[PDB]
Amino acid sequence: IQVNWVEVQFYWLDLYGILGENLDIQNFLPLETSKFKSLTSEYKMILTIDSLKMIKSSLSTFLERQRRQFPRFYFLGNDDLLKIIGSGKHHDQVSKFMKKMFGSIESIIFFEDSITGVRSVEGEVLNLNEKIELKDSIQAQEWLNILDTEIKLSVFTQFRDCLGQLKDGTDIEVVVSKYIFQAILLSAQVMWTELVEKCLQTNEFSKYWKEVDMKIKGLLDKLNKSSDNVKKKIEALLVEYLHFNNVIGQLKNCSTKEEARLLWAKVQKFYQKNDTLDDLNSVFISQSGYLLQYKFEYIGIPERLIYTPLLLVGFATLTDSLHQKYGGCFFGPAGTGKTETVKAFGQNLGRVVVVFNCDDSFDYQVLSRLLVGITQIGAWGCFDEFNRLDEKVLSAVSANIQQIQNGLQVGKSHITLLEEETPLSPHTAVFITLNPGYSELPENLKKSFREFSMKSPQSGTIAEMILQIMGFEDSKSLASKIVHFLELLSSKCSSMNHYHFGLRTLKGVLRNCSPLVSEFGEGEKTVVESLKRVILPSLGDTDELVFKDELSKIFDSAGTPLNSKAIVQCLKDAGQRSGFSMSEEFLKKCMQFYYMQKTQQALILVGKAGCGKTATWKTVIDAMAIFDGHANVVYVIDTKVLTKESLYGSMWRDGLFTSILRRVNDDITGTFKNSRIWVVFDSDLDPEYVEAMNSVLDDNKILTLPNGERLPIPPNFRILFETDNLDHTTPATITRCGLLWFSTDVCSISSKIDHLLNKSYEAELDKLKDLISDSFDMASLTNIFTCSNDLVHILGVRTFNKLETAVQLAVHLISSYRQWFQNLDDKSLKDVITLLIKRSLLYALAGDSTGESQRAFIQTINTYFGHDSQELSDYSTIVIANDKLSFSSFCSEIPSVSLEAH
Amino acid sequence: KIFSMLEKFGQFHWFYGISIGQFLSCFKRVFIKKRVDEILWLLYQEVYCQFSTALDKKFKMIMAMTMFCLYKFDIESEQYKEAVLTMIGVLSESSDGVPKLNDDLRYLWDYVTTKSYISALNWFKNEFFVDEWNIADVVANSENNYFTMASERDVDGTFKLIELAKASKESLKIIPLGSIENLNYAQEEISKSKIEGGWILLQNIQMSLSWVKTYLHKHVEHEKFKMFMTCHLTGDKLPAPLLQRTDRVVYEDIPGILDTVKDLWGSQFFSGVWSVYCTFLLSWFHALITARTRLVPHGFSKKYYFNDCDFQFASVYLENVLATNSTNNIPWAQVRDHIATIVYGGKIDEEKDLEVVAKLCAHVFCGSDNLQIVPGVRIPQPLLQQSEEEERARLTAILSNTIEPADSLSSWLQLPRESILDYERLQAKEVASSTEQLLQE
Amino acid sequence: TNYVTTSKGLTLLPKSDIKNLVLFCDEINLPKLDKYGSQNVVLFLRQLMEKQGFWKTPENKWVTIERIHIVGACNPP
Ligand SMILES: Nc1ncnc2c1ncn2[C@@H]1O[C@H](COP(=O)(O)OP(=O)(O)OP(=O)(O)O)[C@@H](O)[C@H]1O
Ligand SMILES: Nc1ncnc2c1ncn2[C@@H]1O[C@H](COP(=O)(O)OP(=O)(O)O)[C@@H](O)[C@H]1O
Ligand SMILES: [Mg+2]
Ligand SMILES: [Mg+2]
Repeated sequence: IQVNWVEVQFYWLDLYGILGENLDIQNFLPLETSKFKSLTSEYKMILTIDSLKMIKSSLSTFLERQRRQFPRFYFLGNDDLLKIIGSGKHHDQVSKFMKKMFGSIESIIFFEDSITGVRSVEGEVLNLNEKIELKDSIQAQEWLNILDTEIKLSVFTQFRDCLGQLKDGTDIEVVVSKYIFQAILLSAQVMWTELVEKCLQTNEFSKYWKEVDMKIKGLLDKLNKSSDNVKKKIEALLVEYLHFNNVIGQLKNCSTKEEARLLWAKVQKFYQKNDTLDDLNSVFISQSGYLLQYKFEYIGIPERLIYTPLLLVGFATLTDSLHQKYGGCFFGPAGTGKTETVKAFGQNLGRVVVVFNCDDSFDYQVLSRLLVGITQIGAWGCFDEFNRLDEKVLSAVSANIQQIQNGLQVGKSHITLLEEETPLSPHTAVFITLNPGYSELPENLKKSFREFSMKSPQSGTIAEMILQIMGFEDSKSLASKIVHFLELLSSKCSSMNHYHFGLRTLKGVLRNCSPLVSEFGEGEKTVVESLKRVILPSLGDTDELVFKDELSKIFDSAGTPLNSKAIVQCLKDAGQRSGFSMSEEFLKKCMQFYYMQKTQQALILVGKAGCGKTATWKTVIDAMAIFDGHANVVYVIDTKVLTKESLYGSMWRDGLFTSILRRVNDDITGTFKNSRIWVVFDSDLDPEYVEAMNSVLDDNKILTLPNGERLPIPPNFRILFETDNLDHTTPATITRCGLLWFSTDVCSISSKIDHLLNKSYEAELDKLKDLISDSFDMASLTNIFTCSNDLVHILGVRTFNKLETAVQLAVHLISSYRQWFQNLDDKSLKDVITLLIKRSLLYALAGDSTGESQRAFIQTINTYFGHDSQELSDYSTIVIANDKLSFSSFCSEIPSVSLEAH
Repeated sequence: KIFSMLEKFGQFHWFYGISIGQFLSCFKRVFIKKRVDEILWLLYQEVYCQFSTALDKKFKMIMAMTMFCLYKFDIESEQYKEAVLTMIGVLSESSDGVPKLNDDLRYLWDYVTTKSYISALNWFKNEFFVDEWNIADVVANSENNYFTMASERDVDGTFKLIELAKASKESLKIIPLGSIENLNYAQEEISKSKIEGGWILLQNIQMSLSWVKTYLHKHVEHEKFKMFMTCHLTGDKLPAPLLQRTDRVVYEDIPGILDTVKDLWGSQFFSGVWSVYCTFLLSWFHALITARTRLVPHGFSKKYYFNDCDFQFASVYLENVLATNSTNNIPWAQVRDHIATIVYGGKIDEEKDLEVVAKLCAHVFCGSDNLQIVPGVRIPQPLLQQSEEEERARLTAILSNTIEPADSLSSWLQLPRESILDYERLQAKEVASSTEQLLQE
Repeated sequence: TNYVTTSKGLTLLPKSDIKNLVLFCDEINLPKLDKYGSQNVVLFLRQLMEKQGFWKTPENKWVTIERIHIVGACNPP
């Protein structure tokens, strides 16, 4: 009962920290507190865990009131919320786990036991308007709400003094290095709206177009020599400065004032109220005549979407839907950018949209829990892929948002959602994205929702603006070339499952173009070479032919080879070290894997069974160790051999991957600080084994455990994958991880035979090796293997994969006669060698076939090895006499048997 | 034979399943009303008159033509059968040939030869079957107290039942469904009306289908008490025992465009003069696009549903545009773009249909000096010195003065006559093909 | 088999010192595919037959196998 006693002790200590230490909270459930006190007294005097669980279940109303004090703390699970509540004086585990309440906010920079600033997930720092005193006796919720109000007012006052600095005439290069991205972004939006309105009061647009052009050039010139977080801020702000340039250029080209008024009404406009006494509600947004309220919530420096006209149309329809308190709905084919449109609309209003990824794993309870949380906070809830739920939970969730929207339209103060009365914030909105064509919105939801079918995004404009931000001098024509090439590839290549030539692939191309500029430069060559590095490995053979043809046709560059002779030499050194032979295709696959692992962390290697995946990545590992002089630590972990509890952990015993990650993170001996650590998942790809580690695959590079631990992953901790099929792999992970495809074996028959012979030798000796290698002549072997390929084999295995037996048996048989090789002639030795090789080829190639086919293959072997060689009879064998070996049959080996009756 | 035909009808759609006892009671109705040839003729008439109202218009025509074919096959000779089969073959474009010649046959020849597909399809109904049953005749001459009524979207028979509220002088209690509060309200009112009587209507039971699986299955001769259930023909499948225990009715949409304009204009109670004019133009545009929607292969590419929510959204947008304009310079391009792109064209995924909506908006919301809105009526712009009530009187007068022509599906909706002729050809072809597939088996 | 620690970390050894061991597996076709089209048993045997060892579940250590053989008889699929 030791585990039960430990659990009772932990529960009693946690509940004492939650309720016993703090007063004026025991008046809600006096019976429950009395029962807890009696249980604590019994535990001190001394299975008692069921009663504590029942008490904590009956204390949900007190927990509900505690969550009602600060609803952001509602977002965490019950266990982690109790962990925070129990630590009422340490002020720990609060700042490390608020990314799930505040969305894009990670940690708190607190000094001298007081709040100084806050740190987002992307790394941006916000300094508060004033410090907040932190004391042990102060409860978590009070200072949490104080910090929330403080950061909102700090964002507001940073916006205000950014507006003051910009209206004073100061340059943007001095203010972009001081305050957060949100403040400078909103100040720029307000100033741009005012300036365009002042220019619309007249008929001139050229001089402010030139001013914002010089501003864009100034941001680029500050960008090219800035720090990483400042680079992120400048890129994110350059997105909207290019948008403002586009808007002003469109307004300048208008023939009449009607077109100018139309285009100005279509785009989003930002206004500030200069007379209201309120602070957070002093800035609104006009779009198509409709008004929306800025929330001044912190967002950080996110991935800013490029403002295409269809994005503004989505903004306009979402504003039109929210003007009359209707829900939002987007539907269409996957890849049109619906969820990102909702997120960009939310973060363009300075607020964070809570995203629910709808799936079969998401049950009714958690969905309704998050829904009542977001309707008691006032946040915006976006349901991604809503059509991925079972009928009962679909109906329940549909009724829930139906009554939420019914309360929102009628202006109800409170809502009886989920059979409890809850506050209904008037700023709560619900959006739904759908992927139909494989259902659709239910009738109750469709009576109070606005469905919008957003089209495929303008890939030309998006690619052009991304290239312009990246500094390419020829951006429009190059982006048109890239999108036309991707369209040609999607129209001409085969309809493979893993092929993806959408906007995600194009943005991956443009992201991978960034490390390559230091060795190729801002030009078409960088685009061509990154396009090769990220598109070529995933295609077949004829698909690579088509890729090369349209690459030489569309793009003007012919693909000059780079300087990589040293790495090729190290590769050949590793190949001759391990016995591998370097064909052109094996070298191609090795270089593709090497270039893919230069940038992408998680690699997938896909091909037929025994096509050469392990040899490819092991040869690359050896070559890189020789090239860099850097250590290797390889953990070959089969995915499907170990179960989910054993691979990661069961609620606490650490799983294998979690244990090795903790061991490499701790680094007690310091060996891992100067080594490259590799995990090879040499098994089938499982959704339940990969989707359990999404947070490792993305840019977060953090492993999340069931108990809540967040383990960092080092940059050299490179994951590999080794499967044979991709029919059970999600398209998200395919696009997330690098993908290498083995369309054809990386060997010849003779090369594999030579490697197997060398491995068997390593596992008169030189004369024997020469005789064995010379007897395996290629001219007869190729013909005899083509002949064996036409046979019928049970459990059909490729003849290539059969080679691992044919060599390994044959030499061993010769090894079995290593004591009978100094007492015979050369002709007898050659006959014995030929007979043993014939027997091994028989029982490796045709050994999985019928007796008649085995005899036919015996005849074929005897004809293809010539009549000069010793004929392998159908029942021949080699026996050992008292002095020398001899050739005989199995007829003399048969012992007569006598059996009794019973 | 008739019951085999009706079973084949019910095999196509879940709403048309017929029970044997229904047919036997229908046969008893023949002797109820007030020699073997007359009994057979009354059998055909009574079966059609009772079981037509549970079928949509296409299946009404298919059923009528199949009963006419069966009766004339038994009664008339072989030459009549060959002639009728040639008419069906040329209607379905399967067999060609002149009839072997009877006024009815030569009138049918005139209908088929002059490409009058609707007249050729309705000739059977006009000639053979005499009595026609509306909603009131179905509800009055039925011993069942529970009625299920189904229809397509963009139409609802509920107001018709409100009309029936004045037919029998009974109060109708309309219950919306979709929420737990509405579910409890519906259960309480059902338990009240099962004792105290009164007509109860349930609006769009479909999204409460699971609750239909829970309550009505456990719930299914009071005075002045009849329960009406309204669902959708295109919705989810209703339970079979619920459908068999309730009398099934199908309600059919109006054939007029001007009636839709008048119906929309009679519900706009207010705003100045320009708001009234914009609401009138919006009612006209909504009626025109909703009339064009029903011609699914030609008027559009798919079957969209522009309900009254789109009208409310567009009216709100026009009110907001007119409110924020003090110079009386209406941005016609702005409202055209927001209506053809965001309000009406938002749900449309195709490009040709979006171009159709854009062209309709450009024709309607052009804001010219005089808007010839159809080939019939031209609307002049409002003057600057008129009251709003005078404007409502003027617009009501100009709606009452105009007359809907017989070719309103072509002139008013701006479609070529060839498209309408091809649509009628496809409709008659599908009717005759279904009837052929019934008759050969 | 016995767990010994002599060289190269842990090692699984046959109880006998001279005779090798053979892992007989009757009807290797009978283990069933999971919901995602894979058999745990044959991948375990592939790990034993190719990598010469296995990863243990409860304390995550690599066991090396040196003289244990694997045979199996099965009907056609
Ligand atoms: N360059 C080469 N020259 C000769 N033989 C080679 C070469 N590359 C690979 N091979 C042979 O290919 C064989 C296939 O084994 P390998 O470890 O590459 O398989 P794999 O790709 O991991 O297969 P699977 O995972 O489907 O079992 C090796 O045993 C090796 O003998
Ligand atoms: N205007 C835009 N600017 C930049 N990227 C965009 C834009 N619109 C869409 N994208 C990109 O398209 C990609 C595909 O979006 P996706 O996640 O498939 O949306 P959904 O799942 O709703 O179809 C996203 O990664 C996004 O980066
Ligand atoms: Mg999405
Ligand atoms: Mg492998």
